Amino acid sequence: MTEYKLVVVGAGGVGKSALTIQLIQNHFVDEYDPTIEDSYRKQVVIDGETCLLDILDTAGHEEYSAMRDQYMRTGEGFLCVFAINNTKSFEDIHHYREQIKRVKDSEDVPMVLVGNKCDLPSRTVDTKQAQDLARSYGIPFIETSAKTRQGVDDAFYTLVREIRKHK
Ligand SMILES: COc1cccc(-c2cccc3c2O[C@H](CNC(=O)c2ccc(OCCN(C)C)cc2)CO3)n1
Ligand SMILES: Nc1nc2c(ncn2[C@@H]2O[C@H](COP(=O)(O)OP(=O)(O)NP(=O)(O)O)[C@@H](O)[C@H]2O)c(=O)[nH]1
Ligand SMILES: [Mg+2]
Repeated sequence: MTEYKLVVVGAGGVGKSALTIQLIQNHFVDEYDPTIEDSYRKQVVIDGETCLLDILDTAGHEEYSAMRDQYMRTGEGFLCVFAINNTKSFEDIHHYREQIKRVKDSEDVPMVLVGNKCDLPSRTVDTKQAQDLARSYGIPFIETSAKTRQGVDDAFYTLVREIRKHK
């Protein structure tokens, strides 16, 4: 079956691990254990093609490393995640897109913008703002909650569909 290498990126605390663990294990993690680098694997069927998702879950709180750039170079597509209750994480998205475009050395990298924590009442980033940012990058936007499971499959499966279009 076909293999897709997906990297989940974004600011500390936005829910990159919670999203991934919700996808793999059908489990919400309540505790906040910061990530350095963790990898996961899942077989799924998307649009009738059976495929193997290799998912790399990154750190938020991370300076420069040559190691960070190796795994971003091998990654075929990226979930750029922010939290809808944290405007700074949304502003940081543009930094992640630049970091990616630099290491891949391309304008046209498969990406999906993910607004996580949509279950929380303390919304500070508007759906319309995030849609406009996504439209400006020519990429999809998906609102998710690792807690309710809303959008989780959609986020990963949409990224795979983006990788297919690109090749
Ligand atoms: C066995 O394959 C798996 C399993 C789970 C996740 C991933 C995965 C997902 C997203 C991005 C990834 C991934 O692993 C890739 C392979 N793993 C690596 O650890 C890796 C090995 C060598 C690298 O250098 C690249 C070229 N040259 C120096 C050898 C770089 C990385 C790294 O990027 N791959
Ligand atoms: N209410 C709510 N909480 C969430 C959601 N997603 C993650 N969280 C919470 O946010 C905290 C951070 O989750 P985590 O997955 O650790 O975020 P992260 O981006 O992996 N952090 P890091 O980059 O430091 O590894 C956790 O306590 C978790 O319960 C969500 O959709 N809703
Ligand atoms: Mg994490």
